[PDB]
Amino acid sequence: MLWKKTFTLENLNQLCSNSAVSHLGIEISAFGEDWIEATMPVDHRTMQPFGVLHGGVSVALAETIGSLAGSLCLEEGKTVVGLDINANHLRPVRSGKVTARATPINLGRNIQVWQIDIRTEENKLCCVSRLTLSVINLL
Amino acid sequence: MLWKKTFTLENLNQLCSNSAVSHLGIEISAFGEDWIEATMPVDHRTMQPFGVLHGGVSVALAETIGSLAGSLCLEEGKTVVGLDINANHLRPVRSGKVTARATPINLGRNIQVWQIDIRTEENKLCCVSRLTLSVINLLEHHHHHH
Amino acid sequence: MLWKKTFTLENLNQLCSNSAVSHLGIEISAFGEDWIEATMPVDHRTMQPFGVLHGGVSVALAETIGSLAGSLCLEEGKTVVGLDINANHLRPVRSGKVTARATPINLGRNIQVWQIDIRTEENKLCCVSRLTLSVINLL
Amino acid sequence: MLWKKTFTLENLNQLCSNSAVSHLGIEISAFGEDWIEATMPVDHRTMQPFGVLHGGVSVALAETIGSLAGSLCLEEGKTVVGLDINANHLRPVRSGKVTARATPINLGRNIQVWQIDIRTEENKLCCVSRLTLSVIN
Repeated sequence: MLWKKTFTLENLNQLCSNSAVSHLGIEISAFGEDWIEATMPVDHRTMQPFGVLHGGVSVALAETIGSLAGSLCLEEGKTVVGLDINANHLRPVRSGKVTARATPINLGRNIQVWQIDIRTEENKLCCVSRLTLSVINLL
Repeated sequence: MLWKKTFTLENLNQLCSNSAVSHLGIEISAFGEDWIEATMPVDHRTMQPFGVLHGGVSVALAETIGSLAGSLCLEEGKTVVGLDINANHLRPVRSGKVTARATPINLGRNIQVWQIDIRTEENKLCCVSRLTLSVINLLEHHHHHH
Repeated sequence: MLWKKTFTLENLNQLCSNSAVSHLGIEISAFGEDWIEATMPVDHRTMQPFGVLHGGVSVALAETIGSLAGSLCLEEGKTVVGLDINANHLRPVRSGKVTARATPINLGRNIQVWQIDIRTEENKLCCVSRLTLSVINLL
Repeated sequence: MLWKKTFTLENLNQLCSNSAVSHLGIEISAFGEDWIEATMPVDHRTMQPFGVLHGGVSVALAETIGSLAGSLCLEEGKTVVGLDINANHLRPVRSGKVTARATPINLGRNIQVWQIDIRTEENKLCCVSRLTLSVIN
């Protein structure tokens, strides 16, 4: 597969425990040959005071799954550091959970670029984001 | 002065209770004639699994203060909706709380562009972000959405 | 289809004459039901001093085709205004022409979001861009 | 002072000659201890078909001056490569020339982040951009 490291969803969620990731109710939910997803509930933990998904939190989810995906595409001795991220919020979301799928745009020796698209339970696109990661050698 | 809506930090923080804002420990902390700030602690609620501030959460803070700021620059009957945001993470933060200050770049009739810079308690720049907002006429929006 | 305005590639290139578009040798080259492309040569008009395609000019191409695509998706009497754009440069390009394809992410009543991917003659992705547009009534 | 390399404006314009930069009429126009500027005309070479400055071309100018500034902040033997760039177009510009000023946000050993604000001849902000660069040998 695209991944260079071995892993399990159980282990990834264990790794993300007791942090902002688990605090937001984010869960690494599934993965394929060249994509990985995380879900996040749409509730008082992730909504703006007026009842809709908080766009800033949608970006937090995007950076989470994209950075995780990036790290899984590196051998031991190397990791990724988030350089920058951007996102367009396309529509309001007020219930259920959203699903963010991270897919690679380009994985180079020094820089990785990831695409993260977030959809509602109705499979409607609510946010599109791009993440730029720096590949560092733990030397 | 920039503001077109009256407000108090007490009421704003009350309004933000039971939301993603309060959940992250974010507090609207100060304001001036043309800027407003929000603080956020660096702890289990906002850190990555390895002890440093989560970059995504930093953007969550930036969108929070930038959007609030924009809504306060409009008269009753109008509000804002976040269109897009971008940010560069400049350095890791491992303790204390960070302060995000939102300042206007351009406040147009249909679009607002805001600058949000986040600094550590050491006054060091850890994140820079730009937020684009759509100005919505509530009356018009209702008539076309209901 | 996706388009709401009637058009021919000939007329679109005519529309772009004597502007930054023709000055950069950009040509509106092809279109499908939900995508439109423009090509641009990699030469002294578009290269960096060191012999590779100028990244800033790639963005110019992206904004050009994305903005054109957006206006063609609106009824007559309406057009678009570019609000913001971002892009990641993935690899250097030294020769040939690049092709930028614009496809919609979300087309709303007041805002449009477009995806623009630029490829080399070898069909390798050299730039990915996202453009946000404001829809305006010329009246 | 930010600059690690020695140069004159004439050198910089010579460096950018016979490229997209000179093709767009861009001229490195002035510099200070921690900032550098480039101007660009608003004419048929840089306008959209409807008479206003082409937003994409504004980004071209932004990347040009920001990338140049970044390389000048490095020791001899080192340069930069543009990783990504973003920009918000704030208002239409229909005449004269615009001036883009690049100022640093953060200069690291491997990555540099630059702010580039573009103003009209009336000193009105028409575009704001941020550029991310990678430092290479």
